Amino acid sequence: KQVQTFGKKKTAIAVATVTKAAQCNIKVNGVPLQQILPDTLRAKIMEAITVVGSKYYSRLRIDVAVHGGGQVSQAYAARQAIAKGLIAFFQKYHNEVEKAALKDKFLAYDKFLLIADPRRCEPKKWGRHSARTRFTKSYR
Amino acid sequence: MSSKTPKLFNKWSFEGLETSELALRDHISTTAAYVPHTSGRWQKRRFYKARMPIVERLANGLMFKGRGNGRKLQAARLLKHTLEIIHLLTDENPLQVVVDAVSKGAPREDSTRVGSGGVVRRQAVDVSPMRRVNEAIYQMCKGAREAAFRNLKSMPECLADEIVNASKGSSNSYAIKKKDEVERVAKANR
Amino acid sequence: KIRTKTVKRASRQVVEKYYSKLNFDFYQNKRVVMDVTIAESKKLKNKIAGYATHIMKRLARGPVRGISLK
Amino acid sequence: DQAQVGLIIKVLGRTGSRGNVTQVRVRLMAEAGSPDYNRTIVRNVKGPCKENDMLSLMETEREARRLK
Amino acid sequence: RCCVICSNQKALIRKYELNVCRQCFRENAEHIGFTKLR
Amino acid sequence: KIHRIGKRKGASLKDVSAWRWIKTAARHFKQEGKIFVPNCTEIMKSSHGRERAPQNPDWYYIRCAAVLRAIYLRPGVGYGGLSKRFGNKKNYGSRPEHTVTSSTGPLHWACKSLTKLGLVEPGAQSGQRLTRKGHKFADSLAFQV
Amino acid sequence: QTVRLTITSRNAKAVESVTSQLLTRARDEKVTIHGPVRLPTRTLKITTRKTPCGNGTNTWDTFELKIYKRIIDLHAPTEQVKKITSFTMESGVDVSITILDR
RNA sequence: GCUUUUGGUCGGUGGAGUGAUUUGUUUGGUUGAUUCCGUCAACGGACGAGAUCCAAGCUGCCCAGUAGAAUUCAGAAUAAUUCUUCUCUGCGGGAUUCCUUUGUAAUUGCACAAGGUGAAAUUUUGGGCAACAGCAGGUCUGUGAUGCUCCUCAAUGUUCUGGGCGACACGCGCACUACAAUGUCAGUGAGAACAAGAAAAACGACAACCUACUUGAUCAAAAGAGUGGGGAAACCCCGUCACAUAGACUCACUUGGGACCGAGGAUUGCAAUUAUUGGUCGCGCAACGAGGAAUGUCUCGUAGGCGCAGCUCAUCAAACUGUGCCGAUUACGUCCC
Repeated sequence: KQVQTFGKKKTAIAVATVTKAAQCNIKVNGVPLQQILPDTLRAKIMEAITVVGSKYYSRLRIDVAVHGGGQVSQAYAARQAIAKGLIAFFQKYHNEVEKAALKDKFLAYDKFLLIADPRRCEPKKWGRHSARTRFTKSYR
Repeated sequence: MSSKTPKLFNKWSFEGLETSELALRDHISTTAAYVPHTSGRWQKRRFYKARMPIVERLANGLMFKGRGNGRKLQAARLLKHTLEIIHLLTDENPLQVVVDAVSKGAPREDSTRVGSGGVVRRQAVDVSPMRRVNEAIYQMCKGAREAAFRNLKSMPECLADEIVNASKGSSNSYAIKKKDEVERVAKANR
Repeated sequence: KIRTKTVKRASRQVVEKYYSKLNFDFYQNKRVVMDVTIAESKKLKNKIAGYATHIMKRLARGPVRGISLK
Repeated sequence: DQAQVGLIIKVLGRTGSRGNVTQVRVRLMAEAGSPDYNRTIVRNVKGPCKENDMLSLMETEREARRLK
Repeated sequence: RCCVICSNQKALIRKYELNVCRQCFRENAEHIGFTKLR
Repeated sequence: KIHRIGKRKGASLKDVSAWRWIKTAARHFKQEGKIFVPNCTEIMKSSHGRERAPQNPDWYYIRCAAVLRAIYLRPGVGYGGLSKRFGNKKNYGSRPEHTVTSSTGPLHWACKSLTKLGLVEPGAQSGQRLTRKGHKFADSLAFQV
Repeated sequence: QTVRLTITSRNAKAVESVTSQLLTRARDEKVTIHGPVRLPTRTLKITTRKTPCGNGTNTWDTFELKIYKRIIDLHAPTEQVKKITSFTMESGVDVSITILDR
């Protein structure tokens, strides 16, 4: 009774571990959902649980391994690992219908997980400063 | 709905909302959201800007003039304080006030150079729906940095003070004063 | 989006020389390309396979330059 | 009140030197049992516009670009 | 730090990875196995 | 079913509840000179007051979660912009200095030593009251104050 | 003596042209071999201004390498490895390997 | 380097012209494209474009003892097992204008759009490359790369040659950069989290590179010293931010400039008379308080903000080269400049 899954944003990697129980609450990358410090990320990382099925669906014991990004991209890395993590189960341990209900309710929500929304910083180039910004002219 | 569909700023009411003005009504964001900070490819395309909650749009448009700025998360803090001050000033859903504060802010009509090749010439030109959206939020929060620059005894209130007023239509708001003074440059020229 | 004369030309040699490629499927009409054609790159076949299906489909509309042995 | 809310029927074209304003044919938005259309009065809009835009006109019944 | 191909001790020479090729430039001196990509 | 941090939000809590327990208990150790700045490039006086009073349980919750560390690794928790820096770009560096003395405190008093972390780990138990006993008007439930 | 192989060479079809091919001298023969994958690739990146002179459009080169490491693992044949590596002649710039551990 | 960011250039035979020259290389439609189709006194060919390349994104196969997860068993606080989700990489899949829209345009065509599928949706993305003609463009300070013709021994040669300069104070005029004056971190004191490309070493001798640990610590800081493995998959705690921690400021040139400043002291090393600095701590009362005309460069993980290594390097980054974090409003346009 398990699956496993991975979140990704930019470089940030979340990995969703999966264990089963119906009473339980999730740690942050290392620390429980409730207590993650920037409120304004929490209610986001609530969205995985709260939005769509809040309670009727998943209390499952879940831990996440998040490395490779700064703080916020690690909050987006996370939730995806959950929505991915959750959708994994109802394919393995449940019927298409219970799945089809959930992932639709995601699809309407946004690309909560359709994908990492792949965007990586542009390589700095030439004498160009940072990227696309040029060393500035004078006496032009 | 047991906090499933419905949304909360932290705990707040996004359902009863609509815009008043049939002009820009029915395209402006009517919120279902929690936090104004979301990340997606916000405007890949041409008119995509009208989808996402003004709450973002403000929080997004929230802090120009970057110097050591944290933007979205620093913004959302300020909007925790901003909305709360506002509703229990105005006794309304500040989701309404802000929604009601967008419309009265921007000029419905403008005067541009249509002059050809260095000639400065006039025409009355008629503003477009996304420009009352856009310029409102832009100038709306421009009143902040001004009212907020030095003389403040007022930490967040500046933002509260030009959202409150505009939602009242008052001419004191740096928001609306340009809605009229542009139209002294509009109906005058035409 | 616009195809170079190289895509254009070679794809006219295929349709001239292969009626194995029939279905409007880009995917079927592709897998017949790469075995039969060596362009040394994928995009060429991906281009070629895209235009090769334009030709066939349009043949059903009427005649097309490089007319068939029919 | 002054709000008379019309539709863009179409973008009658780009107009003007910079790329900014755009000629538009406006269908007065208000509908009444005696439907008052213009039917159409050409307008110039400031900023980006699109196929179904609601354009409330504060200075109504002006005949637009004509001259220049 | 006079360097490898010439008297130089100028045209400041790369220490990077201790190959000292700048004397006759790492452009003229090549076959090192470097390539021009990106 | 209670672990170090992890149940707590030890940000300003699992420290501070340990702090009073460190200060009010006469047991622990505060060396003499406090007049000197703890922290990277700070001309501000080392704090308003209570200088070691932020310091010690860091080193403990530094020990606990990060297992093995030291003088070199633990200042990774001591943070600074290193910005006094004069008309140049600022840069960033940590403090090796009070480290040794800081960790000597735990070299006494029931917390393991010249290699590891702790002995009995009071931290859980002495911290086991946080969800029980709140400072801030901790909400908990209507049963617990 | 489980032995170890580190093949470090740049050039195209060397790092491959030994380990892939030339371990099947041991791979399919009396030896029993433990293949892992090649370690990660490196690039050695120098960038020098293109101008011998001062004048420029401020332009720079970027020159690169790739060094390709492969680890390939064994049980212990005695004296066979001396025969193993020596079976197969084909490559250049590729690396011979003498390793013991555990 | 630049003309030169664009899409341009050249020839053979043929045609027109006494000829220089011209046609091919075009009206029109479309495209970033002399890119296409159509038309065509031109026909068939060469370059440039494209395409090959390189990195980034989703993905297959192989693979892990110099990658890291699952589980049971026992132990503190209420060590055995199997694997490839995560990482490694060579070679492969994938993208194409593919359906749809009676759409725009249009009997053809070449195509465009809004939409669909998908990690990616229109040269997918960022680059490298790049014709033909030229420029009295820069380099004789890169080079046994070179023509002259000056020097040739109290030398314009050479000196681990000695000392000095290249860097000086008329607030002089100018280019680029770093600092910043706020109550939007705002200043600072603590506290919580988390990142990535990159480097690391010595021979004609009997270790000179980094970094982790813990002493220096009964008394500053930076220092000193001893132990420990790394030839590189020895390392992962970077600041921005998060903090209401009930912290301190508090209608001000100021609990914000760090300049100028004289006293000690640690450090690299032939020598520092400011080399330099989490080094102290005095000067703050030096400007300074959104910047006159004028001027810069870019459109999506982008500007901006932040910061980290690398390169020079015995010592020193406000420089450049590259990596990553935070992450924007405006146009999806015109030719007016």
